[PDB]
Amino acid sequence: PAVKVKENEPFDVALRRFKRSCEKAGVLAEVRSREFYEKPTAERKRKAAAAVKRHAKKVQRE
Amino acid sequence: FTAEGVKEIDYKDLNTLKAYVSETGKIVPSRITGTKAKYQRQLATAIKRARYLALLPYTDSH
Amino acid sequence: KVKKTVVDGIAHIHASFNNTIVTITDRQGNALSWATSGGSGFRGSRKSTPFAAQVAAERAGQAALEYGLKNLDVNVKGPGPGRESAVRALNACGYKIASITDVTPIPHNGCRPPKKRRV
Amino acid sequence: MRHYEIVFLVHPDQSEQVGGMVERYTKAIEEDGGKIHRLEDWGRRQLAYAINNVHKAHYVLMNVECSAKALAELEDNFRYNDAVIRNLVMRRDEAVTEQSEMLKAE
RNA sequence: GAGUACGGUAGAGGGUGGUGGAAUUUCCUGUGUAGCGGUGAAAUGCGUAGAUAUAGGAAGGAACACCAGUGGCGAAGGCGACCACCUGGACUGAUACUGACACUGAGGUGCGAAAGCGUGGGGAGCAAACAGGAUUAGAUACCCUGGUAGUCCACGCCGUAAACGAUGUCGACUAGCCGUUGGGAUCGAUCUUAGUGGCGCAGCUAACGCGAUAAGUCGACCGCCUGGGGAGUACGGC
Ligand SMILES: [Mg+2]
Ligand SMILES: [Mg+2]
Ligand SMILES: [Mg+2]
Ligand SMILES: [Mg+2]
Ligand SMILES: [Mg+2]
Ligand SMILES: [Mg+2]
Ligand SMILES: [Mg+2]
Ligand SMILES: [Mg+2]
Ligand SMILES: [Mg+2]
Ligand SMILES: [Mg+2]
Ligand SMILES: [Mg+2]
Ligand SMILES: [Mg+2]
Ligand SMILES: [Mg+2]
Ligand SMILES: [Mg+2]
Ligand SMILES: [Mg+2]
Ligand SMILES: [Mg+2]
Ligand SMILES: [Mg+2]
Ligand SMILES: [Mg+2]
Ligand SMILES: [Mg+2]
Ligand SMILES: [Mg+2]
Repeated sequence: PAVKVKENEPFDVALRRFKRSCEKAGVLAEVRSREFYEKPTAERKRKAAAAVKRHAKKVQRE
Repeated sequence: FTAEGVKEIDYKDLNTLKAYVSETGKIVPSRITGTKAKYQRQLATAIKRARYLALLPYTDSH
Repeated sequence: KVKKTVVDGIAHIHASFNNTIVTITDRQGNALSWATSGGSGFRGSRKSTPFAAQVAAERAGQAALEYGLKNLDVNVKGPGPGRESAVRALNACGYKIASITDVTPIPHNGCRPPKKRRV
Repeated sequence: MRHYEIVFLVHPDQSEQVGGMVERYTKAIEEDGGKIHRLEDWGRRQLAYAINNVHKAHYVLMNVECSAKALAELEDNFRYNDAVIRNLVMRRDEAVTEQSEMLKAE
């Protein structure tokens, strides 16, 4: 995740573009994940719950 | 890949491989590119194998 | 006390969940000036705010004008607040920001992190 | 015998006698009944990261038809040679013989 | 019904070696100067014997980001970096082949998470026990700073788990609709096959609910239950 300031634009679009690039990369999510240790039981449980919610989200569209 | 040919995704075709990496340098999820599961697995193995030979970067930073 | 000039510095913002540390160096990684939120006199809950980071960046930039440094590149690293207020303080110090890069270190598997707090 | 595909990249300082290494390897593996099907050279490319603090290397590709003995001896040559840097051996089932990527750009 | 021979597919199935990149830790060196770290707030702790930060280099160990998915493989336990070698099974199609060669299975034999144990290596991170700081009426806890067995490897033992779908194995029938994994045929659609999911008619159930992956309708064999404690304990055997 990196940007540049090119062709004399204010330092208010470059900063926001950098923020968007960092959000797209997924930096804060990765750091928050490695903040503490998640045991495999908890990881598998989270994946199962997210899958259930994703399927319900898809089905409710129709 | 089902269009005309290519019985597999090779690690020597950098032009095709670069279409399935983000600007960071990570493999693109199949739900975005719309690629089949079998072909997505072939992408993953080819990308890792070419990333070994320094043809593709592990990370944008290095 | 002896003088040395230097142009085109690099400013490293090191932001954690508790503090922020801003360090201006040359291209070779030789630190000229630095500042911190705790050094600005905040010392506590106030230390984890973008205002403290902005003040720290202001102090560091004012220190760094001594050598010149018409230009700074920026390296942000860390998830904490003060991540962006430091940069917008640095430009207002008067430098010409060529680019910003995020250099947060991410393990691929790495060591296991500490156990979870039961709060 | 058995098909193999070897990708092999040489240190840029020695990237002038690579013909010699190719020739000696080919002879050493085809003197035991082996066979060469494709031998491509697209050397002097730029690395995506620094291996042994260099940023250039001389790439080369060869498809061989060899046995266990030739495999082991060639692997030893690559192992104890100092101008080898990196290596990859990729056994497959078909003899591929008609270009891989060459220099498509002008 | 059950097996064999022949092409062909997908896979974190198993074992033995080799090698990668990110990150942490320690150590050496340059710049540089008063803080750093942590918390609900702190304090312990680390710093002017030059810390944290930053740049270059070296050593070592363990886990394998993205791909990653109601995805896959395995009898179960379980199995995610890449390559070579050794090796088991499943799926799929046509032709040929044997001719009931089958199912279940008390004893018995084998595999079996993690913790633990024995002998010998290894030691980055994490962290029982332990020490200190807080909090508290007290706090042998939660919280913070440290930290040893252990976690890793080889061989041997242990033989237990909410070892769970709380649902034994095998075979045959009984409306449908919507996804997905491996693979065939017909003209993107249709059909078909072995898995993996969400609903749902009959039927079943005390009810919740199950509903072709039955807890419906049947057949073959096996294991087990008989009010709550005492107790999965005592004694005896192995
Ligand atoms: Mg912590
Ligand atoms: Mg340092
Ligand atoms: Mg028995
Ligand atoms: Mg164990
Ligand atoms: Mg033990
Ligand atoms: Mg003990
Ligand atoms: Mg020991
Ligand atoms: Mg510790
Ligand atoms: Mg032990
Ligand atoms: Mg039991
Ligand atoms: Mg279990
Ligand atoms: Mg039971
Ligand atoms: Mg049943
Ligand atoms: Mg049945
Ligand atoms: Mg239902
Ligand atoms: Mg019942
Ligand atoms: Mg009784
Ligand atoms: Mg007993
Ligand atoms: Mg017991
Ligand atoms: Mg007894």
